[PDB]
Amino acid sequence: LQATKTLAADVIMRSPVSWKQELTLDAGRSKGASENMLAIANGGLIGSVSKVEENSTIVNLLTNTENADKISVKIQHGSTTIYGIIIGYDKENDVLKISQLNSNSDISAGDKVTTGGLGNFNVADIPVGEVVATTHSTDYLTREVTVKLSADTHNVDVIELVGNSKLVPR
Repeated sequence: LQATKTLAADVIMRSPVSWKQELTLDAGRSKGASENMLAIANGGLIGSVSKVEENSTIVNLLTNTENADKISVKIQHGSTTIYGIIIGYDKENDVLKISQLNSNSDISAGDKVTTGGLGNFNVADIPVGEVVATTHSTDYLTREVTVKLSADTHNVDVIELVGNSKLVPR
């Protein structure tokens, strides 16, 4: 069970370059934007807050080639859950990349991926997408998962920021 705080704001800038995909929203700290927040559109995860200013917020999109934000995700495979982190996006195969998996459970195409709530972006259960496949599948530590995103920001002009409202989740 979870408690969240949210803030919906207009998109006022969108980067036109593939090498830094981001949006600027017309709210920030003065209206409650926080650095733990994730960003949603169309019911699903579209990015993470990368900077909060007094009256604006920059959101780093999930379609960036490399992603340093260590966004926690989890994958449901029947009755087991596998945690990992988002590490980037393959623009030529149109899939999100996840690694640092906490399990050697089987992972199958169609398995649902949601936010995990660990680390800095500590809000769980936001839809991310569905598994396409795994690669490096027999590696001791470095199995990776590719995921088809269920949401994007195409023709979206309002984004919802969401953060955990509990002081110390535990």
